[PDB]
Amino acid sequence: QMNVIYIMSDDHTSQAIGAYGSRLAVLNPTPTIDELARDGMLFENCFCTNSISTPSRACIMTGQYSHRNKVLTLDEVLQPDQEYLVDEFHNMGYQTAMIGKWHLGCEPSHFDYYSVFNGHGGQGEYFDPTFLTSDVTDKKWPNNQIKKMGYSSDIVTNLAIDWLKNRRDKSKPFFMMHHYKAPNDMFEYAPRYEYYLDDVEVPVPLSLFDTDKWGSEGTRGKNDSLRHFIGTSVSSRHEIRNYVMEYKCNTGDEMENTYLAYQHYLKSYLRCVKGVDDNLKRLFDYLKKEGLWENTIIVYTGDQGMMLGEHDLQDKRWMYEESQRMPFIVRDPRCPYKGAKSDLMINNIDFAPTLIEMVGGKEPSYMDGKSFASVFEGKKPENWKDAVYYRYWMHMIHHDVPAHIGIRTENYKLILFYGRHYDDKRYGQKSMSWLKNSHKIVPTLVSFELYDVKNDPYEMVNLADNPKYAKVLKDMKKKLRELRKQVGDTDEAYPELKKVIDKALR
Ligand SMILES: O=S(=O)(O)OC[C@@H]1O[C@@H](O[C@H]2[C@@H](O)[C@@H](CO)O[C@@H](O[C@H]3[C@@H](O)[C@H](O)[C@H](O[C@@H]4[C@@H](O)[C@H](O)O[C@H](CO)[C@@H]4O)O[C@H]3COS(=O)(=O)O)[C@@H]2O)[C@@H](O)[C@H](O)[C@@H]1O
Ligand code: NA
Repeated sequence: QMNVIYIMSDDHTSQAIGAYGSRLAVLNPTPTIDELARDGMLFENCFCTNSISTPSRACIMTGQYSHRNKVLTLDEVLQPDQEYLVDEFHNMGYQTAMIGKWHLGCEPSHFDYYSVFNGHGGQGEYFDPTFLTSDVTDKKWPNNQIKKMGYSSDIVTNLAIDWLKNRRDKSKPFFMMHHYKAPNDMFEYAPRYEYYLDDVEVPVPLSLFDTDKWGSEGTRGKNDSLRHFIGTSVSSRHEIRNYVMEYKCNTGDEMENTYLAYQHYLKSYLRCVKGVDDNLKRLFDYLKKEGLWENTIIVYTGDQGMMLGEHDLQDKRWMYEESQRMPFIVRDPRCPYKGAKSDLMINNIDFAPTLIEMVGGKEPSYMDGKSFASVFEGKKPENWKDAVYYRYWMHMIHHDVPAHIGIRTENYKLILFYGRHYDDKRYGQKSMSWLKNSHKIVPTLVSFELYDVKNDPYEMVNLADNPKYAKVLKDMKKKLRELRKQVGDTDEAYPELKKVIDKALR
């Protein structure tokens, strides 16, 4: 029976992995992960269904869409009763371990062992983190706390290794979720990486300085009336929260300021990536010397992508390619296609069924996702989807990103910005509640964006208003509407949203 280690890093986006060949690949940002890929399978078209941490982690644990599992935003929590992935591995006879960032709000009580970040509401701290652990038994969760000194990524690795070495019943297979809190948003990298990339310019995306054909009234207002209101930015564009502000650039030329903020942003981020890649080398070295390399399935992914200055955007939440796509790599020592790529359209909701089937189980029938385990034996799964659904619910909060739904096929992406919050109490409250002068949560404009992702992979050119694409628009609207129905995301419980979205979809 196969062991499993599911490795997931916070906000580690596909641009920031060498094997995915972005403009950043020339920097060799992840040699260890690229090596994993060279001896594994790399998935080109893996998409988050809702790109923030807690909802994506709920989708992963439950195999269900946000609207089914009900963890819509960062404001909602999982129930322990919903820890279905770990329940399914328990039921197959595995010992189970949860290591690192949990961020699901409830106790990981369905695990045999856990040791998870508790500080700053589940995000944990980059230095001297505290953890909650099933080993502290004289206190009840969430007060069963320990503290460790030093850099968080190194400690996370140490927790996994210590469990493997001293705690696991070596007579049983194990299933472990190993979640790094880096690189995250903070980007508080370890001091040993201080001069990593000091002498190199990070490739800059053209879209950081040119957004001429991108977006729509839903993301910019009419004639850019909302250009300083929607979408936190790298440049000074966003009037409340941007990296020119945060990094205090003041050269006298705003374009220069944007450039320097991009450079600091990216260098800090990539130093955090480098910490994770180095720690992965430690982990894999241990697994190999312990005799576990050839009987352990290894997954490496990130909970969602992240905008690294593309279109002068930051963070995630958007359904734009860099935020929607998750890097996803699987090394199954049994799989013979080593260093292979798969273009299958998959979602984070498909992770649990696939893993379960990979070890001999059956894809759970109460899950929304399905198992593509057959790809590792060289067969496309039966009747598999050729398009993915996306919905971001958390209207405006934190980063002034409007709520939207969307469909992405192999050729086109259609986004519908509906600009509403599902809890109308929120209207009028601050989007960024720690800021005296925050914008307020208000309804934004309704609009469509259409991208040819085959010919315009960087989503530079919104096509929705080009008469040459009217039929395409029509077809994609039909598909969006039908997909929304197939997945049961029809908004009966939120009639305001239902009215707006149904009207927009003709
Ligand atoms: O998807 S992720 O990868 O997890 O990234 C999401 C994240 O979202 C925003 O940051 C918020 C995020 O970390 C969230 C937890 O999921 O926590 C929010 O901060 C809250 C608390 O954790 C903080 O401690 C702080 O509140 C305390 C406050 O409770 C106390 O009264 O006083 C304290 C004094 O130090 C402090 O004010 O702030 C709250 C804010 O909560 S709220 O925004 O929901 O109303 C994080 O802000 C993004 O900003 C981030 O970039 C990232 O996208
Ligand atoms: Na994240």
